[PDB]
Amino acid sequence: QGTVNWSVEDIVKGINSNNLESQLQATQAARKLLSREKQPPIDNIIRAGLIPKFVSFLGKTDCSPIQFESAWALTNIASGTSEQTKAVVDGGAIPAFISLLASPHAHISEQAVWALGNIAGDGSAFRDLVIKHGAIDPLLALLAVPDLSTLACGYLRNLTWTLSNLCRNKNPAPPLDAVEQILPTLVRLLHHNDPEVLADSCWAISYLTDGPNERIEMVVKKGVVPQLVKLLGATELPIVTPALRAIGNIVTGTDEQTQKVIDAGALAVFPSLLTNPKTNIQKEATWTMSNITAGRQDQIQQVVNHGLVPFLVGVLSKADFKTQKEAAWAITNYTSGGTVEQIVYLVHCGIIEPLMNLLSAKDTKIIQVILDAISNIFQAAEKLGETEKLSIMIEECGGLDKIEALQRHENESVYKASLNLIEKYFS
Amino acid sequence: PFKKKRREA
Amino acid sequence: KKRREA
Repeated sequence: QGTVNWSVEDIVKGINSNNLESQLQATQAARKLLSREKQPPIDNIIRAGLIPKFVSFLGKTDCSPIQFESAWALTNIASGTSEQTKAVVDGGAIPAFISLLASPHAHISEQAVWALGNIAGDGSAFRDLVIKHGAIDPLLALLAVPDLSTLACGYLRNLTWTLSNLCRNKNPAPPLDAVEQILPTLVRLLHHNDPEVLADSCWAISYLTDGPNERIEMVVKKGVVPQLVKLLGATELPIVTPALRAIGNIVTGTDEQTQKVIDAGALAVFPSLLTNPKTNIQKEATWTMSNITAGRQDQIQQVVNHGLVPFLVGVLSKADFKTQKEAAWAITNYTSGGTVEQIVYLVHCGIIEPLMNLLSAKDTKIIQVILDAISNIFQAAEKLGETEKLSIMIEECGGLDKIEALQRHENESVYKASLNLIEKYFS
Repeated sequence: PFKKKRREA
Repeated sequence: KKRREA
């Protein structure tokens, strides 16, 4: 009735009055433009000079309503482009929002957490500035209760989201000492039964395990892999997605880190992941399988044992093309590091036909990966005195018509590997 | 997960 | 042999 749909000039007139109630009503008016318009005029607000007036309102402890309205307006400006977030930061907002974390009003401390999450969420430099101003200690103090379930749901969701933005981004990664302060609380949110807190917790763990193997070790050492694998089997796709990403990041690390996810039973979920209706899940699960078949021979054997090779044959036969490209990598790694027996098993599962169908792809990376696999399969045929059998299989399915052509190919790596498979086998 | 979240409506 | 995420 009163503060609905003012113009910016009226907002300025109100904020500039020497009347705290008039400042209050024009702030609430600004907040409603910024929360109720799709396409809010963030830029006009900034150009009017209002950010530093809102930042000074954060400090009016005497008037908790204008604290809230300005905290809400600043949250929404900081949710915009990086130039918009920067205007909020340049206005002095970080330390003001950090003091508001101590507020006795929950709705105000919650809004301060939400604003700091938008600021941290902009990128590495603002993430690291928030840490430097000391946000971590009072953020974690807000979770220092015996049972998390006594906290309001939206409140705990906002905190988890902000903590996860403090773990996010990678040129550079968050300081080690920040990560070590945050990890124990993150392990605890990972056992909290609310799907949105579990989702954002797994995203946090996924950001922290992307990077060098030393970062992975610090997560894996906290003992979280079995809880991650349990979230991997959830029915909520927004949980399964970052749980899979975090697991996938872990198998890019050392053979010992890889074995922790095998030991926790991750491979039993892969039948469902590899046939998942959501193509992004299939893509990532196949990426993750490709890093497992880059493992040791005894890790290759566990993929075999769990019945997964037929699934990789299936995904190479019929998947979205980027999923097939990952299955191609999984095959090359398996054939480059597997025993001869493992490799015979692969051929017995029907690998040859779909491997050959992919040689008609117009993408040069995959063609090299596949020729690489052919040559590894042949080497194990060499070791067996069965190169005869193998060439017939390839000729019999259309392999030879395809490999011939790649002699006449506009890429050095391609025509060399193929004109050589011909010169050595076809013959 | 959207890096930045508006508080809407 | 291992490949990190894009």
